[PDB]
Amino acid sequence: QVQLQQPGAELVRPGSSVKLSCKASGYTFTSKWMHWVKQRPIQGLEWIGNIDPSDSETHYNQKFKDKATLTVDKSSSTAYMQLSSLTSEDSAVYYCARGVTRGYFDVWGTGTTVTVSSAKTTAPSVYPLAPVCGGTTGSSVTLGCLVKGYFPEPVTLTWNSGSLSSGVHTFPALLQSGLYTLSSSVTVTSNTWPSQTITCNVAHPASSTKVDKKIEPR
Amino acid sequence: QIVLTQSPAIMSASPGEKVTMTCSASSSVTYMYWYQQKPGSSPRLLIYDTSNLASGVPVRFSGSGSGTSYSLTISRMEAEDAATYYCQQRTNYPLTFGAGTKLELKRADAAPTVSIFPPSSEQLTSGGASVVCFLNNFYPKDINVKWKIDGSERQNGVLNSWTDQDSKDSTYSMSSTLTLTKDEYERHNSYTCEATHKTSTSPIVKSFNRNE
Repeated sequence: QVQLQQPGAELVRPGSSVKLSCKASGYTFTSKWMHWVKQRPIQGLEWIGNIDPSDSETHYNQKFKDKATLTVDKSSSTAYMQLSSLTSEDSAVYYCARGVTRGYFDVWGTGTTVTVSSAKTTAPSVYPLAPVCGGTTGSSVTLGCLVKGYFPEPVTLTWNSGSLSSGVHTFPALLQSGLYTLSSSVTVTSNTWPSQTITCNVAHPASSTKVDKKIEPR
Repeated sequence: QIVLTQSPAIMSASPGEKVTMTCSASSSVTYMYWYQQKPGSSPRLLIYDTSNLASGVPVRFSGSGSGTSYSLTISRMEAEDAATYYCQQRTNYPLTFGAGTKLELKRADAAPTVSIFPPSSEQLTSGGASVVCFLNNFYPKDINVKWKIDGSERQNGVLNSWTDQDSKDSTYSMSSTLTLTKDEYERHNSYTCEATHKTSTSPIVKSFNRNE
């Protein structure tokens, strides 16, 4: 029923501004309070402010003035949030939230990930990782696919076009001077490799890239 | 303006046993609110005004407390409960959250599996050389990595990324990657990644040679 849809990700340079929105349905928008919450990696949830469209009431966190300017649109149906300053401090996940009066929240939005960086959008690389020269110890062989130097997130990594998914560990990317680095491991038996073909597939929507790299034995 | 401290920070509980999580406030508080957030999903309201339960909340969650000390109790721990839990307060505007009690599912001690990979020829073409060491399937999360080049330890240029607890076997996995230049890589021969886990004092050692 109650759904609070908001766009995926926004990527804006330091200094400039962002206008976040929240498409609300499943309930009467003009009846219940709309709150905004900021979540950072390892610092916890931080409440920003809240608007009541009735009765126009706009509350703010004293630490968030005047970085955030909250406005609403009734048509159309949306709740807006403009971030004015934008610094490396602002890089976080911003959540839409419905609530009945102050000050707790019932339903949360999908969340928009905001990345404040001076870096430019760049294409990925993709590298094949092969085991040691000779043989692998045991019966289970381990293969990898290293993706180094790409901006921004995300990247969809699939093995064998989607035919291989069991025993796959995809590791979250880390920021390394403007460009991300991601790795993924796969564990299969020695009877499948290198007897059958194994290929890691990486696609980046922001750069329109499609790389299929075959792991050849050393 | 009240500071809320949730204790403990990381919870470890086995399925089918009582779970008591606590939040502590700086000063007197009238009503408390709790929030559940599963990995890769939006948070949701669990308990409101301390005691009462939100719609859609399974019958196993309970809340109580007063003034400064408040508690969320799970009568019987289930697999779909492994999530981060957050404190929430009013009557002091803000309107602040707690640190976040991470409820992590319990598993019988697991030993890490190590696979070391030499830098690819495609990267060595560019001038860079990244040695990747995969640490797969281990319990618990806490582990130590030690990169040794020809015996000597290296600390700068090391990248370490952990995964969230698996839904099937409930084990952690991390990726250790040391980045070096083509000049720095070819000056030395032996490259070792050591895994120091709680399961065994003896480090799990996987290494290779450059000239071979």
